[PDB]
Amino acid sequence: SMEQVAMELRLTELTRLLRSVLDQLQDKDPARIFAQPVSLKEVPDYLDHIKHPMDFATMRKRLEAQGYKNLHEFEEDFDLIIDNCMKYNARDTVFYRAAVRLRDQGGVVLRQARREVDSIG
Ligand code: NA
Repeated sequence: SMEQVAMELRLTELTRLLRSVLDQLQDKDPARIFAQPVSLKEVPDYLDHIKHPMDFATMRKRLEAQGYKNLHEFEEDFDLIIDNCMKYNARDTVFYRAAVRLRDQGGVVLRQARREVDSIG
C-alpha cells in the first residue's frame, strides 16, 4: 500500500535525522571511548555489572536497519551508553568523566532534535 510507503518515508526521514544526531553525538567523543562495545575479553565480569551494554557502533547498526521507530528509542540507547559507563567506572576516573561530558553536550543536540521531530512530524 501507499500508506505503508508514507510511514516508510517517515521512518526513512526520522532515520536521516537520527543519523545526523548520531554523527553529532559521536563528534563529542574524540577519545572514541564509546565507539565500540566494551570487550568481554578485556572486562570478563562486565555482564555481571551491566545488563544492557550499549555503544555507538551498535546504535549505528540498528539505525541503518531503520530499527529506531521514534526519538525516544534512540535516546534510550544513548542514555545506556552514558549510564552504563557511570555505573561501572568510579567518579574520579577518566571514563566516568567522559560520560558526564558526553551527556552534557549531548543534551544540547537532543533538546533540538526533539523540536525537529515534532516540527517536521
Ligand atoms: Na560505580
